[PDB]
Amino acid sequence: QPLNEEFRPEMLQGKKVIVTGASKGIGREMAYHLAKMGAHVVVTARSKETLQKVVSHCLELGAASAHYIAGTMEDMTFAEQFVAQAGKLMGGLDMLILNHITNTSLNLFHDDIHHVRKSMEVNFLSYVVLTVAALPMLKQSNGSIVVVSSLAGKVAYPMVAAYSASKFALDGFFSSIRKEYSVSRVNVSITLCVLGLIDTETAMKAVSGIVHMQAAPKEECALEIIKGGALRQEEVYYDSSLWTTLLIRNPSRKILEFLYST
Amino acid sequence: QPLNEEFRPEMLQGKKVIVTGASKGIGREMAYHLAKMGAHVVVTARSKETLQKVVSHCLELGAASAHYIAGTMEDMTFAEQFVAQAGKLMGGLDMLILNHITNTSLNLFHDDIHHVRKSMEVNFLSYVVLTVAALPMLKQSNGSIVVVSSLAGKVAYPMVAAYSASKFALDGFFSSIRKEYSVSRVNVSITLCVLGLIDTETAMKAVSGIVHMQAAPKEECALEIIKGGALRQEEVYYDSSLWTTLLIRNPSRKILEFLYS
Amino acid sequence: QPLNEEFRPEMLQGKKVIVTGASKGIGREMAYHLAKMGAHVVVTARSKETLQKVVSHCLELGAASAHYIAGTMEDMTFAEQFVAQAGKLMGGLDMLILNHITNTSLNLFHDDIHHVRKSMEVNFLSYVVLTVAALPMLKQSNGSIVVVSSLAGKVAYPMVAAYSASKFALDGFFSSIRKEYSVSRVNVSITLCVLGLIDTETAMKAVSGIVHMQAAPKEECALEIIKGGALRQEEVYYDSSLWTTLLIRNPSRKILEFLYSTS
Amino acid sequence: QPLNEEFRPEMLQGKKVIVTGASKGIGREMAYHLAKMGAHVVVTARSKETLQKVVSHCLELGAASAHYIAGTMEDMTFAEQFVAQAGKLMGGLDMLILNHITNTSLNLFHDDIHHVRKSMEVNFLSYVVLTVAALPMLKQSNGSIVVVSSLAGKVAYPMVAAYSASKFALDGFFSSIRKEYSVSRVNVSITLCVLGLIDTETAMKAVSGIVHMQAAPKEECALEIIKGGALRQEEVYYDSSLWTTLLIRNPSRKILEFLYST
Ligand SMILES: NC(=O)C1=CN([C@@H]2O[C@H](COP(=O)(O)OP(=O)(O)OC[C@H]3O[C@@H](n4cnc5c(N)ncnc54)[C@H](OP(=O)(O)O)[C@@H]3O)[C@@H](O)[C@H]2O)C=CC1
Ligand SMILES: NC(=O)C1=CN([C@@H]2O[C@H](COP(=O)(O)OP(=O)(O)OC[C@H]3O[C@@H](n4cnc5c(N)ncnc54)[C@H](OP(=O)(O)O)[C@@H]3O)[C@@H](O)[C@H]2O)C=CC1
Ligand SMILES: NC(=O)C1=CN([C@@H]2O[C@H](COP(=O)(O)OP(=O)(O)OC[C@H]3O[C@@H](n4cnc5c(N)ncnc54)[C@H](OP(=O)(O)O)[C@@H]3O)[C@@H](O)[C@H]2O)C=CC1
Ligand SMILES: NC(=O)C1=CN([C@@H]2O[C@H](COP(=O)(O)OP(=O)(O)OC[C@H]3O[C@@H](n4cnc5c(N)ncnc54)[C@H](OP(=O)(O)O)[C@@H]3O)[C@@H](O)[C@H]2O)C=CC1
Ligand SMILES: C[C@H](CCC(=O)NCCC[N+](C)(C)CCCS(=O)(=O)[O-])[C@H]1CC[C@H]2[C@@H]3[C@H](O)C[C@@H]4C[C@H](O)CC[C@]4(C)[C@H]3C[C@H](O)[C@]12C
Ligand SMILES: C[C@H](CCC(=O)NCCC[N+](C)(C)CCCS(=O)(=O)[O-])[C@H]1CC[C@H]2[C@@H]3[C@H](O)C[C@@H]4C[C@H](O)CC[C@]4(C)[C@H]3C[C@H](O)[C@]12C
Ligand SMILES: C[C@H](CCC(=O)NCCC[N+](C)(C)CCCS(=O)(=O)[O-])[C@H]1CC[C@H]2[C@@H]3[C@H](O)C[C@@H]4C[C@H](O)CC[C@]4(C)[C@H]3C[C@H](O)[C@]12C
Ligand SMILES: C[C@H](CCC(=O)NCCC[N+](C)(C)CCCS(=O)(=O)[O-])[C@H]1CC[C@H]2[C@@H]3[C@H](O)C[C@@H]4C[C@H](O)CC[C@]4(C)[C@H]3C[C@H](O)[C@]12C
Repeated sequence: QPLNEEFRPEMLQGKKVIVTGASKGIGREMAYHLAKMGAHVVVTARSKETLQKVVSHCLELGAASAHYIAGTMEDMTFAEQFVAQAGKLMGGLDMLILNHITNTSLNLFHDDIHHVRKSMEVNFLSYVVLTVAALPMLKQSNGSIVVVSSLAGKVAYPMVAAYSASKFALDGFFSSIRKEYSVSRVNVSITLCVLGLIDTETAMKAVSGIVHMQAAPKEECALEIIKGGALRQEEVYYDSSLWTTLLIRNPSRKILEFLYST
Repeated sequence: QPLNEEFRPEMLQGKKVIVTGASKGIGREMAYHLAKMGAHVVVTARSKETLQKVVSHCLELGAASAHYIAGTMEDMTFAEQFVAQAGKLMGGLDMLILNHITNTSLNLFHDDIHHVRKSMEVNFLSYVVLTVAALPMLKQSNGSIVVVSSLAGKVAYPMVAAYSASKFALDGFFSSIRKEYSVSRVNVSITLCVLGLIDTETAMKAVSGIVHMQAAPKEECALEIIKGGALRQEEVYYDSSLWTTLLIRNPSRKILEFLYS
Repeated sequence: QPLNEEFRPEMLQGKKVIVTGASKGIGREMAYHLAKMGAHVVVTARSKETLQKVVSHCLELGAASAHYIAGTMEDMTFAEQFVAQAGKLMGGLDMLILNHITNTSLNLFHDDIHHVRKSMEVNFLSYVVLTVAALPMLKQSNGSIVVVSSLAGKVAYPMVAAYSASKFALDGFFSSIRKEYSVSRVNVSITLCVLGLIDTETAMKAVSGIVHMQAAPKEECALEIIKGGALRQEEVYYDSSLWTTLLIRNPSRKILEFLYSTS
Repeated sequence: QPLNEEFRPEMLQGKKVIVTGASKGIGREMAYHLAKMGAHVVVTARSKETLQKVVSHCLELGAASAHYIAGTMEDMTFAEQFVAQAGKLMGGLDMLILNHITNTSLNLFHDDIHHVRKSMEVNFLSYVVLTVAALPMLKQSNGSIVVVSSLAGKVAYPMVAAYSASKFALDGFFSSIRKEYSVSRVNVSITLCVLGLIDTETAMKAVSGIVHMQAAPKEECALEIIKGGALRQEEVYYDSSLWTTLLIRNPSRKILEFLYST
C-alpha cells in the first residue's frame, strides 16, 4: 500500500539508504539528492576513486553520513558482504536502491551467450542476492526496495536483447515477491522504476548515432525514483513525454493479478 | 509476419522438429501431435526410459522419424551438443520447440537464490544456448522457434517468483531478437506461447489444495502451440477462459514498439 | 470542476431543486431524498394525483417546502413556463434534475416514426428547453444541471432504438455545452448520470427473466444522482455491477476532448 | 457480418445508390466515385442548380444512370417520397447513403431551440424517415445503409452542441437497429462513418480563424465511405491522423454489447 501523501525531502532525513551503481549517471544523482535530504548513504560501484569523490560531495551536500564500498556486482559474495557492511556503517537499512547494470551498448544479438549470462548475473541475480541480504534489516525498519528498470524492461526493443531479458526478469521476480509480501504481511515496499531516455553520459554515448530522441534530465529522474520509493509506490514511470508513461501502464495485467488474489 | 491462411496438419509433414521437455506433459503431447502429422521429431528430457516410450509411440502414430537424446538442460554443453546431434539425425531443422522447465512448485520465496539461479539457467539460459546452436539450421530452412511460456511470464503471481523471473526473461529476450530478425531480414519466426492452467500431471499436483481453477486439456494446448508456430504467429494464448486471452494482450506495448519502429 | 469534498446531506439543506418525472421511480426517490435533506422541492409529471402523494410525503420527510406543477413535457411551452413558475415560487433555483422520459417499452423498431419523434421531443428537446429556461437562475446561484441518462445512452441495445437516440442526444448536447460553459466561465455544473438496471416499477415490468435480480435499488440510485450533482461531478455511473461501471468509462473520448480543449 | 474480401470498384457496378446532401462536399465526391464505378445514382439536396451540375459530371464519368431530385429534408413528406421516386428511377435500391446536414457553424449555444430542433429534424429524423422508406427495397437487394457521422458524433466539442446531439442520436438509433437486424435476421448492413476534418468548402469556411489542423481530402474520404459501405463494415473511421482513428474506437462499448448479446 502506497502512502497517500505528498512527497517531502524530509521523508529521507536520517534514513539509511544503499545506492548501487552510484559512481555516475542516475545512481550518482540519487546519492546527491539523498545527501541533500540528510540521509545516511552507502554508495557502491567498481570505481573506487570516483566513489570517494561522490562520498566527499555527499558529505558537502549535508549527508548524515556517507561511505562507499567498491566492488563488482558480478561477485555474489561481494554483494552479500557489501550489504552486511553497509548495514553496519549506517546501523540499519531503510531503503535499498538497486540501480547498477553491466556495460550495455546497442548491438544485434550474435551468439553472445557470455553477454546474456553476464547481464543476467549483474543486472538481475545480484539484485536478488542484495535483496536477500538486505531483507532482515528492511523488515526491521519496514523499509523499501527500489528496483531501477527500463522501457526495455516492459516492452521489446532490438539491440538490447540480453539487457531486456535481465530487466524483464526483475519485473517478474520483484512483482511476484511483492505479491508474496502482501499475503505474508511483510511490511517492505517494492518500487519498480521504468525509465525512458535519460541524459546520462552512458545513454548519450550509446544512442549516438542510432536513436535521436529527447533525453530527460538525470537529476530529475533520480529525484522521481527516490520519490516513488519514499511514497512506497509499486511503479515509477519517468520519461520526457507524459504520453509515454500512459503507454507503460498495464491495467489488463493489474486486473488479472487482482482476479487471482481474490 | 504470420502466414495469412488457416492451419493444415500437412504444414508439419516432413518437417524437422525438436521438442524439449517431451517425456511428459505438454511436451509429450506436442511430440505426439507432430508424429500424427508425419513430422521428423527429436525429443529430449533427462529420463531415457520415458523418452524411449515417447519415441516408440511417435513411430506408432506415424512419425517420419523419431529419436531421443537424454540429458539435463542444466548442462549448457549438453544443450549445444544436443542441437547439433538432433540436426545431424534429421538432416536439418525446421522448428525448435523450447518447452522444458526445471522442477517448480508453489512456495514463498524464502531466500532461495539456488532456485532462482537454477530456474534462470534451465528455463531461460538453456533456451538461448539452444537457439544459438539451432539458428544456422533454422536460417537455412526459414524455420521457427517456439518458446513455451506462461501467464506467470506476463503477469505477477505469488509463489512462483524464480519461475516468473525466468519466463519474463524469455519474453524480453525472444521478443527483442524477433525485432532484430525483422530489421536484419532473418526469416526465422519466433512464437511465444502464454499458457494458463493446463491439466498436466505436474500442474494438477502443484495446484492441489492451493488453486481451484478449471484446467485446460494438455492435448489441445499442445496442438494450439504447434498451430501458432506453424503459422508463424508472434504470440499464442491458451487458457480455458477466452477472457484471459483478452487480458494478456498488451496493445500499449505493441504501440510503443511500433513507434520505436 | 468537481468539489474536492465528501458529500454531506447538509449540502442540500435549503437548496432550491426541481425534479422532473418525479411522481414515481427514481424521480420520486430523488424528491424524497431531497425532502429528507431539507431542500425546497418542486416536482413535476403529468399526473396531479400521483404528484400530490409525492408532495405530501416530502413534507412529512421534512422538506423546507414541497410543491408540484403538473403537465406534459411534450409541450415546450409548459416546459418553459414550468421552470419560471417553479423558480418564482422557490425564489430561485440551485439544481435542475432532468429525469422524465416518455413511456418506453422494449419493442423492435417498426416504422413508428411518431415514437422516434416523441422520444426526441420528450426525452431530449424538453431537457434543452428546461435548461434554457433555468439557466439565468442557475447562473445566479452557481447551480447545477443533472441529466439522467442510461446505459442505452452510451452503448447500443436492440428494442430501445428511439430511446437510445434520445439519450445519446443528451450526451452529445449536454457534454458540448459543458465544454462551452468551461470556456465561457459559466459557473453551472452539468452532471450526466449513466444508469444500469434500476428496480423501478417501469423497469421491472419492462425487463424479462433473471436480469430482474441484478436490478439496483432505486433509493440508492436516487441518492447517488443527487450526490454527483451536489459534488458537481461530470458523470455519475450507477449499476449493480462494478465491472459494468468499468466498461462505460471512455478514457479515449476524454483524451480526444482534452487534446481539442487547447486547439 | 462484413464481406471477407478486398474492395473492388466492380462491387458498385450496376448498383442502385441514393446519395443525400450530394450537391457539394463529401456527398458530391461520393456521387462522382459511384459514377466512375458505373453505378446508378440518384442525388439529392435543396439546390437543383448544383445538383444538375453533379448529374452532368456523373454521366460524363460513366454512371449507368444519374438523376437528381431537389428538396429539403426538413420536409418528412419529401424525404419519404424522394426514396420512392429514386427507387422508381433506378428500378430498386442497393445502397442508401445518408449524408446531408442542415447548415451548421461554430457558435456558443444561446437559447436557439429553433436551431436544435431543426438540427434534430434534418440531421437525424430525416435519416430515420429515409431509412423506413428505403428498407423494403434494401431488404429485397440485401442492401446497405451508410450513415455519415462525425467525431462530434462520438465525442463532445464546444460550439457544435445542436449538431453533436443530432450525430450522437444517429449512433444511438442506427447502432440499435443494427442489433435488431442481427436478431431479426434482416440482411441489410448499417455502416456508421466517423469523420475528422475533411477539406469540404463548408468545413474550410467553418474552421477559418478558429481551428488550425490538417484537413483530409474529400475525394479519398468519399471513397473510404463507399468502400466501408460496400464491404458491409459496421463503422468507417476517416481522419488525417491514424492515431485519431485509434482514439475513436470504443472496445469497452463493444464488450458491453457483446455481453448483452450473450
Ligand atoms: N540512462 C538511460 O537512458 C536509461 C537508464 N536506465 C536504467 O537506469 C540505471 C542507471 O543507468 P545509467 O545511470 O544510465 O547508467 P550508468 O552507466 O551511468 O551507470 C551504471 C553504474 O553501475 C555501475 N556498474 C557498471 N558495472 C558494474 C559492476 N560490474 N558492478 C557494480 N556496478 C557496475 C557503474 O559504475 P562503475 O563503472 O564504477 O562500476 C555505474 O555507476 C540502469 O539500471 C539502467 O537500466 C533505463 C533506461 C534508460
Ligand atoms: N501445465 C501448466 O499449467 C502450465 C505449463 N506451462 C508451461 O508449459 C511447459 C511444460 O509444462 P508441463 O508440461 O506442465 O511440465 P512437465 O513437468 O509436464 O514437463 C517438464 C519437462 O521438462 C523436463 N525437465 C525437467 N527438468 C529438466 C532438466 N533439468 N533438463 C531437461 N529437461 C527437464 C521433464 O522431463 P524429465 O523430468 O524427465 O527430465 C519434463 O519432460 C513449461 O515450459 C511451462 O513453463 C506454463 C503455465 C502453466
Ligand atoms: N429504471 C431503470 O432501469 C433505468 C432508468 N433510466 C432513466 O432514469 C429515468 C427515470 O426512470 P424510471 O424511474 O424508471 O421512470 P418511471 O417510469 O418510473 O418514471 C418516469 C416519470 O416521467 C413522467 N412522464 C412520463 N411521460 C411524461 C411526459 N410526457 N411529460 C412529463 N413527464 C412524463 C412520469 O409521470 P407521468 O406518467 O404521470 O407523467 C413518470 O413520473 C429515466 O430518465 C430513464 O431514462 C435509465 C436506465 C435504466
Ligand atoms: N467536412 C467535415 O469536416 C466533416 C463532415 N462531416 C460529415 O460529413 C457530411 C457531409 O459534410 P460536408 O460534405 O462537409 O457537407 P456540405 O456542406 O458540403 O454538404 C451538405 C449537403 O447537404 C445539403 N443540405 C443542407 N441543408 C439541407 C436540407 N435542409 N435538406 C437536404 N439537404 C441539405 C447541401 O445541399 P443544399 O444546401 O443545396 O441543400 C449540401 O449538399 C455531413 O453529414 C457531416 O456531418 C463530419 C465531420 C466533419
Ligand atoms: C531511447 C530508446 C527508446 C526509448 C523509448 O522508446 N522512448 C519512448 C518512445 C518515444 N516516441 C518514439 C514515442 C516518441 C519520441 C519523441 S522524441 O521527441 O523524443 O523524438 C531506449 C530503449 C532502450 C534504451 C537502452 C537500454 O535501457 C539499455 C542501456 C541502459 C543505460 O542505462 C543507458 C543506455 C542504454 C543503451 C539505453 C538508452 C536508451 O534509453 C534506449 C536505447
Ligand atoms: C492456475 C494459476 C493461475 C492462472 C490464472 O491466473 N488463470 C486465469 C484466471 C481466470 N480467472 C481468474 C479470470 C477466472 C477463473 C475461471 S475458473 O472457472 O477457472 O475458476 C497458474 C499461475 C502460475 C502457474 C504455475 C507456473 O506456471 C509454474 C508451474 C509450471 C508447470 O508447468 C505447471 C505447474 C506450475 C506450478 C503452474 C500451475 C498453474 O498453471 C499456475 C499456479
Ligand atoms: C437491463 C438492460 C441491460 C443493462 C446492462 O447492459 N447491464 C450490464 C450488463 C450485465 N452483464 C450482461 C454483463 C451481466 C452482469 C450480471 S451482474 O450480476 O454482474 O450484474 C437495460 C438496457 C436498456 C434499458 C432500458 C432503457 O433504459 C429504456 C427504459 C428506461 C426506463 O426508465 C426503465 C425501463 C427501460 C425499458 C430500461 C430497462 C433496463 O434498464 C434496460 C433494458
Ligand atoms: C476540426 C474539428 C476537430 C476534429 C478533431 O478533434 N480531430 C482530430 C484530433 C485533433 N488532434 C489535436 C488530436 C490532432 C491534430 C493534429 S494536426 O496536425 O491536424 O493539427 C472538428 C470537430 C467538429 C467538426 C465540425 C462538425 O462536424 C460540424 C460541421 C460539419 C460540416 O460537415 C463541416 C463543418 C463542421 C463545423 C465541422 C468542422 C470540423 O471537422 C470540426 C470543427
